[PDB]
Amino acid sequence: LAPRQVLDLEDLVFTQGSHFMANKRCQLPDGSFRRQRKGYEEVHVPALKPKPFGSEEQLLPVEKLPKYAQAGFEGFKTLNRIQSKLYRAALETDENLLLCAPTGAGKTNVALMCMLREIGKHINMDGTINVDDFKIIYIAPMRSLVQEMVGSFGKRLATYGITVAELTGDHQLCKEEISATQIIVCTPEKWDIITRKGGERTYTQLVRLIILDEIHLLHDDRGPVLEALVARAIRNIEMTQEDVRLIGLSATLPNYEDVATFLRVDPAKGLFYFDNSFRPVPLEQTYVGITEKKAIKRFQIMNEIVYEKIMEHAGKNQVLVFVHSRKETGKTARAIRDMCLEKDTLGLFLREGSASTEVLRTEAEQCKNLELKDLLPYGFAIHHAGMTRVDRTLVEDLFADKHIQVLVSTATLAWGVNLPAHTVIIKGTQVYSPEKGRWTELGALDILQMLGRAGRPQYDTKGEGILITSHGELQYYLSLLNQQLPIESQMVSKLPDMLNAEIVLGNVQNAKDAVNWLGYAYLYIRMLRSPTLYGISHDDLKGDPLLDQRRLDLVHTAALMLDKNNLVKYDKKTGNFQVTELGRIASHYYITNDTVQTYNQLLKPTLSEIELFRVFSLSSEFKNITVREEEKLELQKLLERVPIPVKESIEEPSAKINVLLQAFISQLKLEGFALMADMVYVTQSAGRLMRAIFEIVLNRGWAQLTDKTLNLCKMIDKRMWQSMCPLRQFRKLPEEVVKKIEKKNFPFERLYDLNHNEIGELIRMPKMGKTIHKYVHLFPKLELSVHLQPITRSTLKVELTITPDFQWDEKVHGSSEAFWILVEDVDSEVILHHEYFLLKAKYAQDEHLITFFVPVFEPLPPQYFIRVVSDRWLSCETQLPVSFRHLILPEKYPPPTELLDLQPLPVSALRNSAFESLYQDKFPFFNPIQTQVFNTVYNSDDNVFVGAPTGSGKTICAEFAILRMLLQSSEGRCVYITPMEALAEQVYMDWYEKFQDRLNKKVVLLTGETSTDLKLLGKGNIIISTPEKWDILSRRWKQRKNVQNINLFVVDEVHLIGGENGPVLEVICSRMRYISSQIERPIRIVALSSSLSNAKDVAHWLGCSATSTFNFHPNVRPVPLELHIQGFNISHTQTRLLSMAKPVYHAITKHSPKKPVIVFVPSRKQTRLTAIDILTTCAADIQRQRFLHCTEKDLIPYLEKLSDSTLKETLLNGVGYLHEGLSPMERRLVEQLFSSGAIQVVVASRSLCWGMNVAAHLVIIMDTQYYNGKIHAYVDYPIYDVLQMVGHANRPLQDDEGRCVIMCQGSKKDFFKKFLYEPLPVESHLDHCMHDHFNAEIVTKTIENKQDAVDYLTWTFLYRRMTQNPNYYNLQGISHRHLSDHLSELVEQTLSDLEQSKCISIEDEMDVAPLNLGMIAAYYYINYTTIELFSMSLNAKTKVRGLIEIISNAAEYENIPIRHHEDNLLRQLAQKVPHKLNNPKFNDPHVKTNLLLQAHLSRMQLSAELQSDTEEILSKAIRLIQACVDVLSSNGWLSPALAAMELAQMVTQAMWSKDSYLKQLPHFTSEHIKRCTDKGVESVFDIMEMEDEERNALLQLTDSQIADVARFCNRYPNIELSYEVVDKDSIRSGGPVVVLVQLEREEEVTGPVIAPLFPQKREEGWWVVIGDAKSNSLISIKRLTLQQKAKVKLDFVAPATGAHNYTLYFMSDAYMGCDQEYK
Amino acid sequence: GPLGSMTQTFSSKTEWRVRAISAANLHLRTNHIYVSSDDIKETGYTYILPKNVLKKFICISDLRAQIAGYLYGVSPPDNPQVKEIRCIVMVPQWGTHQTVHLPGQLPQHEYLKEMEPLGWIHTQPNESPQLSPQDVTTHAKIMADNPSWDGEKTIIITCSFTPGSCTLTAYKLTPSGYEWGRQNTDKGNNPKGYLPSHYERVQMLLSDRFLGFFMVPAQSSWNYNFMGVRHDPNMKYELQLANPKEFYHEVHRPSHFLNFALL
Ligand SMILES: CONS(=O)(=O)c1ccccc1
Repeated sequence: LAPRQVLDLEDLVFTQGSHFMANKRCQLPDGSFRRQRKGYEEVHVPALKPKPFGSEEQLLPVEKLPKYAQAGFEGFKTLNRIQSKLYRAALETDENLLLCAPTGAGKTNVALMCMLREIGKHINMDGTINVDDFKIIYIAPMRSLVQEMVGSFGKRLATYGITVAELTGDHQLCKEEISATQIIVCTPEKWDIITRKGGERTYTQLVRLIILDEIHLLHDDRGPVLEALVARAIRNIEMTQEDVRLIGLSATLPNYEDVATFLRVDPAKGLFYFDNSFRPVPLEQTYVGITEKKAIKRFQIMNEIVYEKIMEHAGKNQVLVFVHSRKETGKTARAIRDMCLEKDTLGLFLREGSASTEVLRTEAEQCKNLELKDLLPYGFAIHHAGMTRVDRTLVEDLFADKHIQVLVSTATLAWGVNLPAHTVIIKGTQVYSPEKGRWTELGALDILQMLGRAGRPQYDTKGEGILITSHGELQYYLSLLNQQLPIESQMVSKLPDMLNAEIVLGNVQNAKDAVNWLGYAYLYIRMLRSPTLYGISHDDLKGDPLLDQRRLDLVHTAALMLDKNNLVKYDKKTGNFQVTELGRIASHYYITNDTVQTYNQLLKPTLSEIELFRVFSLSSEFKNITVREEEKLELQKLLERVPIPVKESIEEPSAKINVLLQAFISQLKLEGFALMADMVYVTQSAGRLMRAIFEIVLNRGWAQLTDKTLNLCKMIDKRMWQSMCPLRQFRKLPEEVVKKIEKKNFPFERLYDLNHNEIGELIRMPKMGKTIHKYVHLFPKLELSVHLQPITRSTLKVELTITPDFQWDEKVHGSSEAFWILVEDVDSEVILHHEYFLLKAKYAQDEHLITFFVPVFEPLPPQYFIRVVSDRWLSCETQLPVSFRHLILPEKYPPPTELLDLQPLPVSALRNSAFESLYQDKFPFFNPIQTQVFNTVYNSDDNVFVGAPTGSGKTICAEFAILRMLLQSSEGRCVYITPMEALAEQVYMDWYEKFQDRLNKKVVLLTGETSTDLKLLGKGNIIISTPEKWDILSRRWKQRKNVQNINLFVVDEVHLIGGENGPVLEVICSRMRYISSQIERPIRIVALSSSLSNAKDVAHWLGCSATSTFNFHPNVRPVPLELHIQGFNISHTQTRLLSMAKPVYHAITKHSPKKPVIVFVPSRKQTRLTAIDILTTCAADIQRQRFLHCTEKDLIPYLEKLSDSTLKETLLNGVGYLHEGLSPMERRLVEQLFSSGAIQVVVASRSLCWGMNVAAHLVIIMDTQYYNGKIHAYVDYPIYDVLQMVGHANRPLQDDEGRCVIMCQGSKKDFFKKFLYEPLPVESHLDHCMHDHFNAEIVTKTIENKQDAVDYLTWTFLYRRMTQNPNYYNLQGISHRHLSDHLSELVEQTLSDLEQSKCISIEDEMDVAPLNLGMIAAYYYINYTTIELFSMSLNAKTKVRGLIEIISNAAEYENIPIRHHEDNLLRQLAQKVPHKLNNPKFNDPHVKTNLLLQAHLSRMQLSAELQSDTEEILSKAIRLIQACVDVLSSNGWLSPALAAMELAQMVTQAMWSKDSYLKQLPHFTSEHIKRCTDKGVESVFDIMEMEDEERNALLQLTDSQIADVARFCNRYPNIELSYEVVDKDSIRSGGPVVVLVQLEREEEVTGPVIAPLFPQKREEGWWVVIGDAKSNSLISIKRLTLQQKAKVKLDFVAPATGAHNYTLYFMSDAYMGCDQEYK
Repeated sequence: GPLGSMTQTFSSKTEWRVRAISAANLHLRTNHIYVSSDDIKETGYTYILPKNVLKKFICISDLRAQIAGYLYGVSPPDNPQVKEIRCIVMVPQWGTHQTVHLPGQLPQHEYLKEMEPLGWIHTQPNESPQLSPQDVTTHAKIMADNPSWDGEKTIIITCSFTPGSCTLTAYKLTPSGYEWGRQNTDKGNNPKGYLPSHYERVQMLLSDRFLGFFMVPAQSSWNYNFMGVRHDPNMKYELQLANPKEFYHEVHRPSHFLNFALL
């Protein structure tokens, strides 16, 4: 709304805070009266009578509670009054509640009931609590209250197994305390700062219940924190439509009905108000208001008043006296007792002869404290926060035992200990407020609590509370304590800061969001009901009835303030708010907005300590601090001595603040009372203010100031300067020895090279030489070393190895130690790279490898530095100079192949009508790259390399070579490899069409199953495979003729040799080269690639001559690419994504307003959030549905097919999204809508970037990192993924260009410019992945000695690159002897590992041979470490379920980065499965399948994306099982092998051994099983032997469903068996036992296995196993594939003459129930 | 005459605080570095000082107490008459406004073994038309004790604090200057025998086209001006490859941080 006004917020503030009194009059209970005395007035208010148990409100017995909740009232008989009235609302409903009652009336027990209701929601059927399904937040105003609540709640709920805890001020390591806690107890501010920070799968989604205790803090200057929490919670709730219950606990004060509106309490269901007659003990009140103004006379008046009241209670009642300074406790108790002595009244307290005297006298002798000494024997005591714990417990136990007579204390007692007293006196209501910089009145919460301690719940018949204050405050305290001080909103002051926090979170993105947010504030409710109180005329209100305009004005004002201070960029015309990094820091560090403006203005890279202290001292948190005349001499004394000079005078506050901080760090004692409290305030703030400064200068890269400010953070925390002995940080080390060490100036570092003796001698104290030596080596210390790996001449990869070099001890290191790794330039001025490093206790002895990139230039600079500095320990750092004097840089890369300007090639150039029919409907001409390479591809047999950007049509280039192959050889075999299975599937579709359909050849896609893949290879002309599927096949090329007789080998996306799965691709390409050299009929190779800077090395490795090497660079893409890389300078991920949301929309409207757009986002969740946010933005553009290009009615039939409603809404507005969690049908529907132009925008998760069948005009890549849950860290997108994403901006048949915007963190921008605008350098990583391949080559006898292994390596890409970029591979030169030494070293390492693993043997240290274990690993394509683990764990009596556990723990299984919240679901799966599993550990990627296998097996559940997960796991399971079989079979054991075979069956059919076979049949269930048991049939054959009518009747099934049953029954194995023992008589002891077994199928079936729950299509496998179960002995075994009839031999030795009866087993790997036994 | 009417109390206002405040502003001068070119004829060697280490040298210095670094370098591959200064070495030292006190031991480190010593650089508070007699004496005594310091190749660069700037000037000794300086025992400002012909100006250029580096002591820092008692002409030291701390850094004045701790 247009005519906004700018308001003065300061003129709307209630300056008195909680002392503001909105009521004009105070009415007093009947029988009150006012007495006059010299210089003061007394007001007396009598005790109230309890309401006399009207309404027959009986006390509810714990019996009639719900049984789950009775345990929470163990040891109670009934409820008390208030809980009985609150029971139904609290325990039997989820209504939000507000309870008003006098403090001490029971409100906390009602909160207990709400907690019990919540806990009840999470009962298992075993009675336990799923403690991981929920969090409860209990917000309490005071820290001492937090602690007491953690204790009492924890004891009440321990029977439930529930953990209650508080949160530490340290959260960057201790956020596991949130994960461990079900009931979090904290202050408003703590929960505010925690929820201000938006993270990744944080636990705020578990919050179901929030209790706001003492919610009348709303009236305090702290109250706005509660408003922020409630507005944030309610808006989050509506955002996510998950309910969260809110409970408010309040004193009884006016406006409670407005508090209930604020909490969304229904006044008829959840509002309960109990007046002060419900106090547990009636209260006679005395108020004493002094009229004297002269301080001197006023203080003695007060002391005479307290003495007279004391005297009224001496010897009849204990008195608790509350004062407001720890020192005042002693001074006041002393004034009173001195007056008693001088007046001779001390005998009234301490009677002579009474037993209480006798009890006191003991510690009246002992006396631990000094003031306690002077006062304890007289009957007086003090209590406060400078005293010990056991002194305080002394005071508490003594007072509670009715021994102390006069206890002087402070508010902390009132909040933190449950110690009441008959008489309470509040001695003055003035308290010194450092933050206000002056004396003010005590807060109301404090007053209420202290007077709530008057009267003890069972001893006293009444309490007597006496409040002494100044006369002008009488009406305030009278109002507060008699239900009449109204609760108001203090929010107007804090509005800019609160608004920024919501902008930073993304909850408020424009002024209308902000008006909506303000509508949930307590302020808004109060503005509506009392407008004039808040600066609004009654006629202003009538002209603006929902205060829309006034809220707009307040929001506008605050936003302008935030914009002036650079926290926010505020667009006045649109109302939009743009987050900034400085705004984020202000919110996340809880800093006021003026302060971060000061910091932004004054922080410079050149600042020294002097100016850094000055900057801190100008923070606005300190703006009320003044320099008082009386403080000026002492301050001057400190100034002239401070170690950091102060430039300004002691007239200015900032100099006092500076000096106070420095005095704190030096641990100086000050004398002035004001100076000490001011120091406390300043230094309590300093930690988080200085960490904010640290984060600012670190992220700007300011090396020296980053160092100075991290040091200052640590000096504030440790309370010492750098110069002090770092050993002071071990609190246990006695100060004297440390001072002795310091006196000697020698370096602490010297201590490392000494021992017990020399250490004792150097400081000349031998008695300590040992423990010093201990502490020296507990001091955190890290050794560093680097491997420099040049990428180009201007980019260097660094692998940093961190080695811990100290002894860990949980007593000083906790469970982790954090460090900053800072990579700094030549001058130590710029931080080129940095990152956080966490050393966990469990890895404390392990080396850690970190890898990062830095820029370099020529001429090379002298050196960089790597500093690793502790985040917490002072003088704990290691710096490694990284010299470049010996860095070997790779050769500058060559120019690209020139793109010749040729006549576009018509399709007719194929000179073949059948061939031409594949393209002539698609286009008339081939593109420039196809035209350039065509002659070489199509008219020569030369090996070809084509390097070009994704989207350049390289696939057609390979088709040219295939068509040449088809003209040379009628049964030519082309094998085609691509690295990604999704690509393989797409190529399969397209080429099945081109070459099978219109050309009548055979196209096949390898599946991964050996024998069927061999059949595909034999009959296919085009064979499509991913790399591992061709690796396992081509390993056996010496015995597979179809592998050698390959005409054409095409490898696509060959630049991925440099990425994560590159080694296997390198290996198979190298093998194809080696074969082609061994068979003298060369295999033509064609390699396709993204543009490569070192293309010539790939070409040369693959045998491509330089005229056949086409090495094009990115600017040749046939559809020109307009690439824009846009940097975002925000280091926190969720906030950075927020800052990207609007630019996404603006990029669409600028670069592609009408043409299709793909937005890639980092996560599944973000796809939906960004689709919604785009829609929101185009609605606020008054351009809703601009992305919808078909009509809604044409879209509805589509929309019905989906299960996601949100997806339906967004799709209705022209925006789709794609993420892993969508059913394949849904994904296809969205892709169809996108490609048919019906919807214009699709948002896709990054993980789909390889398997999308859509393309766009514009691709937006929104951020370039994703969260890895395995390692709990953000990972950069591989450059390969980014190139593949950019490639989707390519529509040759439709666009004149493609456009792409990459939005990335600013510190990534340079990297992308280097590796997207230029061709890509790739390296090998085969040297990190050698063992399985060496092992395979030893099995097939390609490697028979160490020389063979070196020769083998010479065929690799690794070998070529070693001469081109030696330092990358850790060579230090390229000489042939360097090469030979390096290769020999690598060979010796690999073969030694394989030998230790028992995969191979090594004889005469030269010759290698395969061991049967190596042969198994190679045959089944299993990692050698996996098979070693198998060889270990397996034995002759491992249980089946143990097998499941073994197999789950195998290198093969590392696939889960999503779910930790299903760890509890698996915990309960452990009970559902009969697996008596051992070691109930949890949460591993391998520990999923430990029982997620069984989740598949029982058919237990189909669930979520885990479905996809299961499909990969099952993929590897059979092989792993078969390996175990093989292991057992070789050992000689008969039983566990058969167990493994039946487990193969189990996995295939998804059943178990004890379960019923009938579970195999389609459309079956348990009821059918018990019916077939009732008839007496238990076999598949049984079902086959039935009459068709009776068959159809027994099953109660549909016709088509029994047709499914019939197809299964007609492929079920029914094999006739026969055996013959060759020469059964003529069998001599020692000779051969040739047993023969002939098997004949009954109908030679030709389908694969019927196994719907198993993913891959399987062929049927069999084992003919002759053994004797007499002793777990297997004697002969053969695997077989049976087609129709098979004849199988088995050989065996006959040791000695004797009993000769053997058992022949026929075991399937696929079906359960066909396992035979003959003799 | 007021014994009692007017009493006043002295309050320490110590010297080094003001100088620390001043030293914090030194970075401003690194934008205004001038080299005097009043020499002529271009005959001797030409010295090229990389700006990065010179700026750092200025930033770690003091307005009133001189500091010194040792110069190490080489000639470009094909110009033997050009000396490129590649490294400055900071060693334990203290200074006055008129001279610096260095150990007798020269830098020894393997990492320097491929360079030649080129002399030394020092700051001084004010420009001067002449090379001071203290500099001549210091250079001549170094050469007398270290034959690796060639009189035709080792220079003194002076870094003078001019208005808002620094002015650099480079000199070398002559034979007669060596002979007078090596026997000169008069540390004052006007010792007998001192002559303008005991030195001559040499050509120096600043460069941004390469970068120098620093070496500093391995276990101490270089600045002993706050603990001269711990400094000794005969002290020995090893070196490390790292950048020097500024003059008033806490590690240079630890007694200020332990003594304040006594109130
Ligand atoms: C303060 O808001 N943050 S929260 O308490 O964790 C919350 C999460 C979800 C719904 C409601 C509240």
